[PDB]
Amino acid sequence: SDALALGWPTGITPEAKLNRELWIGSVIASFAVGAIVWGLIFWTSAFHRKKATDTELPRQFGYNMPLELTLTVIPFLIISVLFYFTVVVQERMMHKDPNPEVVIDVTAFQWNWKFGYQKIAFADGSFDYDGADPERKEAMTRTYLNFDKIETLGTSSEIPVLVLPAGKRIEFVLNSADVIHGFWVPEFLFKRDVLPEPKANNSDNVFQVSEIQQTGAFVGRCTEMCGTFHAMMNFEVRVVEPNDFKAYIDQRNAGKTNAEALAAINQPPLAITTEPFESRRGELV
Amino acid sequence: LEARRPFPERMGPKGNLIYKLITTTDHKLIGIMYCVVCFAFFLVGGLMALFMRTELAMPGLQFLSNEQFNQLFTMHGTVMLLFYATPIVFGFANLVLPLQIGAPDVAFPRLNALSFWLFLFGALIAIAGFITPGGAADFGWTAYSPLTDAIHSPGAGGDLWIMGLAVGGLGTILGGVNMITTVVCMRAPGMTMFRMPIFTWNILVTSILVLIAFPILTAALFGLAADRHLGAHIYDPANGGVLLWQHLFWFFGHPEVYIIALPFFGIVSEIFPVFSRKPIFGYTTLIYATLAIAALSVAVWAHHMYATGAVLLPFFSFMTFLIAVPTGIKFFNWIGTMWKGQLTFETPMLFSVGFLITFLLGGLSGVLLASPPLDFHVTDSYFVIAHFHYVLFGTIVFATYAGIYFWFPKMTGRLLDERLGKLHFWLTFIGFHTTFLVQHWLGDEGMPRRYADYLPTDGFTTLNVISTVGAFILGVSMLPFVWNVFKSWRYGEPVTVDDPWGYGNSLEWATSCPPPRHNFTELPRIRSERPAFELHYPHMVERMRAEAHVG
Amino acid sequence: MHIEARLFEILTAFFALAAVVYAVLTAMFATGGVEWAGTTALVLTTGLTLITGTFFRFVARRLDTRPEDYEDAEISDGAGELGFFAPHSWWPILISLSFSTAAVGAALWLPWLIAAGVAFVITSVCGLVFEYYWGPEKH
Amino acid sequence: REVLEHGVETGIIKRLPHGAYVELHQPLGPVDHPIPLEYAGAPLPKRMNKLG
Amino acid sequence: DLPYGSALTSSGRISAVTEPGELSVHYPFPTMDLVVLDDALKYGSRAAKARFAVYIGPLGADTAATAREILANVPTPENAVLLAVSPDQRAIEVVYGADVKGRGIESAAPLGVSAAAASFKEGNLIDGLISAVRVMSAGVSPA
Amino acid sequence: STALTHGLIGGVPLVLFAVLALIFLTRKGPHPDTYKMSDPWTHAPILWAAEEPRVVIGGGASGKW
Amino acid sequence: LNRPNMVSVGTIVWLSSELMFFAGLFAMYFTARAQAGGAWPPEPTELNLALAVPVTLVLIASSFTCQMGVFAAERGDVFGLRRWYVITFLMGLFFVLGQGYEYIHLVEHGTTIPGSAYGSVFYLATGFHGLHVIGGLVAFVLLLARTKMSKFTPAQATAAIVVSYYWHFVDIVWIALFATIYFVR
Ligand code: HEA
Ligand code: HEA
Ligand SMILES: [Ca+2]
Ligand SMILES: [Cu+2]
Ligand SMILES: [Cu+2]
Ligand SMILES: [Cu+2]
Repeated sequence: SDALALGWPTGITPEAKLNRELWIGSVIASFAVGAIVWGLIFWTSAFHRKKATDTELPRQFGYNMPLELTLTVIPFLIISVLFYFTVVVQERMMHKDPNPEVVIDVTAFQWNWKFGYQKIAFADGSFDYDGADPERKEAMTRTYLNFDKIETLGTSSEIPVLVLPAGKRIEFVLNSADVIHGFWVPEFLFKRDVLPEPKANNSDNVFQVSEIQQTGAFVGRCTEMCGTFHAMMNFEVRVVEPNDFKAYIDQRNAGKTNAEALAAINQPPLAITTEPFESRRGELV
Repeated sequence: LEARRPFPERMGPKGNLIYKLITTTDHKLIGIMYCVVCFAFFLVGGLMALFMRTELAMPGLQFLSNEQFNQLFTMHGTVMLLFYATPIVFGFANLVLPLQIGAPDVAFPRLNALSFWLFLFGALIAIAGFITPGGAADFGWTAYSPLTDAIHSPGAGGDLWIMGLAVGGLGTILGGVNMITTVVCMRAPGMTMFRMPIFTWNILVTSILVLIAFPILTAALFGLAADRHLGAHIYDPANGGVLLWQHLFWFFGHPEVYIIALPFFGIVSEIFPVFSRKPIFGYTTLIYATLAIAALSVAVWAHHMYATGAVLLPFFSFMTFLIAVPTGIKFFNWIGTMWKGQLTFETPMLFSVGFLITFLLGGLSGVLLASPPLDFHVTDSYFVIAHFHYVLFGTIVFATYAGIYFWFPKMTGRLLDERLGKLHFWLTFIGFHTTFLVQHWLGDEGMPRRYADYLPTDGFTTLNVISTVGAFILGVSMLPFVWNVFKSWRYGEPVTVDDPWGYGNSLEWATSCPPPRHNFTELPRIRSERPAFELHYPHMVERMRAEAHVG
Repeated sequence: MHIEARLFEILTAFFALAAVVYAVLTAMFATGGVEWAGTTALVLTTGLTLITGTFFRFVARRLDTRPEDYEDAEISDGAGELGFFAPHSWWPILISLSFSTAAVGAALWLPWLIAAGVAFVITSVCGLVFEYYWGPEKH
Repeated sequence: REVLEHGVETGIIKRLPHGAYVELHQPLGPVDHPIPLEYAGAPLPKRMNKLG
Repeated sequence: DLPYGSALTSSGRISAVTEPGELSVHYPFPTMDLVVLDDALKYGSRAAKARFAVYIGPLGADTAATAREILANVPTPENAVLLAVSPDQRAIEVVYGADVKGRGIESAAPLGVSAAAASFKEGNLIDGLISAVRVMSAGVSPA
Repeated sequence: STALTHGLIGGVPLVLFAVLALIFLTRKGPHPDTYKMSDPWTHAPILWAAEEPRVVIGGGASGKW
Repeated sequence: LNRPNMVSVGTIVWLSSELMFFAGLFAMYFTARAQAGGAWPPEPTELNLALAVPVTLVLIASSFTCQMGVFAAERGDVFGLRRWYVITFLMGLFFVLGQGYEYIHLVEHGTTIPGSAYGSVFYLATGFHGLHVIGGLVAFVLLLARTKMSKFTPAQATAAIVVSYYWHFVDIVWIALFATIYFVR
């Protein structure tokens, strides 16, 4: 569990839970194989050592075809079971229901992020908002990029905080203005490359979480080499309650920045799992 | 009675080496030149690694900027993969392969020296990017497409990187051509294809993989240089440019890692039966497993591209599992070789056992990485770092040192001090596990790779301290080996016999130490894959025939 | 020399099967049709192994067994002359220096240095190729 | 001195019946193996194409 | 007869092997002492243009005859100066060839004997050999 | 921290090297123990020659200790 | 003749590696052909299929003449080999001049390496093939000089054989690239 997962954080989405369980099982299999083979190595090194009595060279055997085929076929069975579980889990983690409940236009530019809230459609039918802004999108035709009315631009001094509800299906549409970046939230147990033009490059920049189980604050990082400040591009996902989420959206509608709306919704105004980085190139400055 | 000298010659007279270095077509001298220059480049790469670890010891940016740290891991990875491992492969090939097949030379002795000098000068060209005010390449060794354009990373260090790689790749292709030709049509009378040792087979398949892989990298580099200088649109994201570069680069790069893996499998398969006093187990099985690895290392290139969401996950994941099977067969054969024998842990055998342990753990980590759902979490994190450092110390460090300790008497006529060898091995083992065991955990709880700086609230300080301590243990572990080689070259214990390890198997132990020019004053009657064993112990031939089959 | 050929067309068979499987599995069940970069590289890897294996097979169809391809062979069978191996030459370092001059001239985009490196390459390759064929000086 | 004492290396390798790989040397003087000639401050040939 | 792990080869050469971790040369002297003696021998014989040789071992009886026998299997016995030392019989001998005549060894072979004795009293074999070879070399000029 | 961790990185390699050198360097090697003039010369006869200058005996000398 | 010739096998394996280099270039071309959307080649590109066919035919003829020169050199006739290889050199030079002429006419019509992706891939692939052709021409000149400077040994015949091997590889690659560019489009 805690020690056997070798450090994976407890999942916060059903896909994360399933991925973590698959990782636990795979680590069990790998460590069992390692224990067996290392026990063989230590049994051969400790015993089977040239003794003082040993006078003549041992049995000069070099071919045991039956055992060769037996240990040829065992790894095939192990990789077969691993492949079955792998394909099951990787198909589960890419389900893509055709009706999302919240849509985010994640845009990565040179060392920051920008979220969109493109289209919110609650499943209970309590809140529908259409944030798609097509005039801005057409104003620069980077047609692949997506714009929105409500945004959260990350800055050198402010970590971009994404606010989402719990128990609500969430879709992320990834776009990068300039180069490849990385969308990783270590709590989702999932990450994706944020490409310049995901469609022209035959990449699937869309992925969904069925529901974020518990609310809170979670750090996200860039996990693809992008240049100078690759380590200084973190962001944050703040999962809140659905009613608090609707209140936050309504405040953001009436011309409110992220910090002001977070303060209005009785939450910390800034990032709390990560902090902005000292612009100073080092401590010897 | 016969006359001798109290001690052999320490050093040759003045002017005894330099014109040979400039003009030699001798494959043994050229192999020594690879060994020395590759080790120097390894020291430079390790210095870069120590700089990175010292910076990553504490969450603040003590002495490195972000630009400098990116330069450092880019050039460390480039130097360690392309200026140390790939050329040390051909250094060992030049050292022993003509000896192993009973040849007087390589097929093209001048093309061999050309390969070596192309190595040296391409490596120097790629490293000379630090001389530029902008600095060396600061975009990683993988050179992903949009980040490498004339816009992003516009300096000259990246261009020098590209062209130095092109020159080194040309050298590698020429060396591979030479090795294939030499193996095909320069063997001794008795030496049939199924009587060459495992090392020769591994160099043959490695040269085939080199021919398959390095022209792809050269073409990709030339397209990149076109886009950087002529403003071409090969890798422009408007087309499928970024995925084009990913596909081309990894079609190169996974064959590259198997190119630097297989010859050291051959080295350990040579060393094990000698210090085991047994024959290599599953000789034919090892040949077929090597062939299977060589064939399968060409269609799995996109297991490095899981996070892109633009590849067929099941195809590449299944092919990766399939390629994982033969390495398991290889471990089984090596264990069978060591099983029920008479083991003495002189330094090469000890290093080979270290290889077994380290590369086994690296292979387990790689199998874990093979599943796309698990790679969806652990890619680009220090888990990948730990995995590939484990497999790389498996192949190109523990087996490189095993081979150096084994073949030092054969190439120099002097022994290496075994006490310094044991001290060096234990320092290397402890330092390596100290510096790379905790990075699995460091990547599992998310710390991505290529980060110059992190936060005190990130929670990564203790494991990074352990890693930096281990890195400096690895740094101080190089002093025993350097001192041992430097003292043993001149004042090393003389070897006046053939096969100073007693039970050598292949033909390199049928000649003197060192072998004369053209390697052979006489050839034995070759009848199996261990001709020197049957020559030196002729009473055991009927034993080996009768007892070859276990059942 | 049947073994070397046979290894090469074994590689060819596997590479062709893998290339066709990749092409079919990307034509259907992929995002944007055939991938067109792995497929091309795999097809031409098949072509590489095919060329090498075909040439070696044409050589084996036209060859009586050599000592090294013949088990139960005796060293005395292989006795005789092997051929010409260059005893020494300093042309390889000059060829490498010329190609490095060209590479530096095309890394830092300097067409004059590219042309100089190309001329030096032609000269050093001429020197390498002509080395054992230049006759005695006339005087 | 090496050229004067062993003769020019012709680049030709022979495998003797007992397995000896030898290079054919062309002596620049008489043979007894050549008698080693004495250096006279003059250039020496080292390729056989240069001797005709 | 050939030792274990040794075999006759088609060119007369004897291809022998040593045990792993065992040494092909096991002289009962320090390595650096052997290096110093090699330097002494080679530089002295370079300066004097006469091959200096050192023999250590039994001489039985009639030591002069034994040393004169040992001398003749030096590569160039005529221009050779061989110093023989027998510690079991405590006998020091110097024997030199015909072409080494009137060059300076007449007065210097007893000098080398005296030096070797004055060092052997203390109990150093190699060091006495070094001193004897240095003295004898310094006592001989070229032909 | 900066006082401590720098000390760790400086000193843990040094102490590990020290202990491993004590373990592995002070051990007996394969080189044989030097001969003592008191003990009988059991080693096989040794004939070293300078071999720098590349039958009849016309001189000699003698002595004892 | 009871053994294989290693200069030939080395040339064959290196030619296979060069085929792999052109594989990389072909992978560059095929991508961005599927991204154009069917307008391939896009305007203002209009392939001059009236000068491309003649240079292809001249290259095939040069391959035939090179094989005939190999036939000449296999029987020890250095002069016939010289004649056939000079003819092959001249016709390969004509092919290079025609390629340059088509380059000029295309660049004059707004098709350049920075101009478009089609231009980028087309000039990259065709120019690298032309560089290989120029290397082959240099090899022809060097081989003719070496045949001029020594008695025509079987080593000279081997050198001519491997130079012809390189030339055959070059024009086969050109046949494939012509079929890919001016026919498939
Ligand atoms: C020495 C070179 C070398 C070798 C031999 C390998 C061998 C393997 N590697 Fe990898 N790898 C690298 C060098 C190497 N690798 C490098 C340098 C990178 C990162 C490059 C970069 O991005 O910079 C990398 C990254 C990498 C990735 C991409 C991750 C990413 O980019 O994010 C993957 C994915 O599958 C992988 C997996 C494997 C597997 C399954 C093997 C298999 O070949 C391992 C086979 C071994 C075993 C399977 C263990 C022994 C088997 C048994 C004991 C039998 C029983 C075992 C089981 C049943 C499991 N490694
Ligand atoms: C051959 C394979 C190889 C080898 C041998 C090494 C060697 C080492 N590597 Fe590296 N490494 C890679 C393969 C390898 N590496 C690859 C492929 C990358 C990717 C880079 C990229 O992404 O672009 C990488 C980058 C990399 C990372 C990832 C960093 C990041 O992404 O944030 C880390 C993490 O710790 C690391 C650590 C080390 C350490 C401690 C050593 C130690 O083994 C080094 C030991 C050697 C020494 C310590 C030398 C000691 C120095 C002296 C004795 C001074 C003398 C020197 C001179 C006189 C010049 N290296
Ligand atoms: Ca830091
Ligand atoms: Cu980033
Ligand atoms: Cu890989
Ligand atoms: Cu990645």
